[PDB]
Amino acid sequence: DLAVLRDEKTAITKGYEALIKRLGTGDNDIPSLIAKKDYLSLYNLPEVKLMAPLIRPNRKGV
Amino acid sequence: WSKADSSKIYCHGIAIRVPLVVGDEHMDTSLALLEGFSVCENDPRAPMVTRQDLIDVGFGQ
Repeated sequence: DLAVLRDEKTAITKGYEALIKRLGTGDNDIPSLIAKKDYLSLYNLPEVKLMAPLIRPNRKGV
Repeated sequence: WSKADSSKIYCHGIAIRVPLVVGDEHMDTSLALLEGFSVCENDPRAPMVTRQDLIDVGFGQ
């Protein structure tokens, strides 16, 4: 209610928020994976999968 | 060169002639300015840019 931004920047911000909320404790989270050096399992998180549609599609691979 | 005299091509002021005649073959220059773009109707809202950032643009933009 106390906001003036549009759905786009708000969606980006909420995606970042969720991605940070995954910064907690417990396996399947990014800290444990870093400790195990499982840099690959991060790519398959669900949060990046929800923020992906926001990426520029014509240059998302690069 | 310029329109209304399209049958001429200046080279250091030396006017040269075209062996042909055209009234529309030249009128369509929407693709002779940039490579993968096309001119469109004027819009001040659109932001000014350079030749480098063009690579990171999308469509309908």
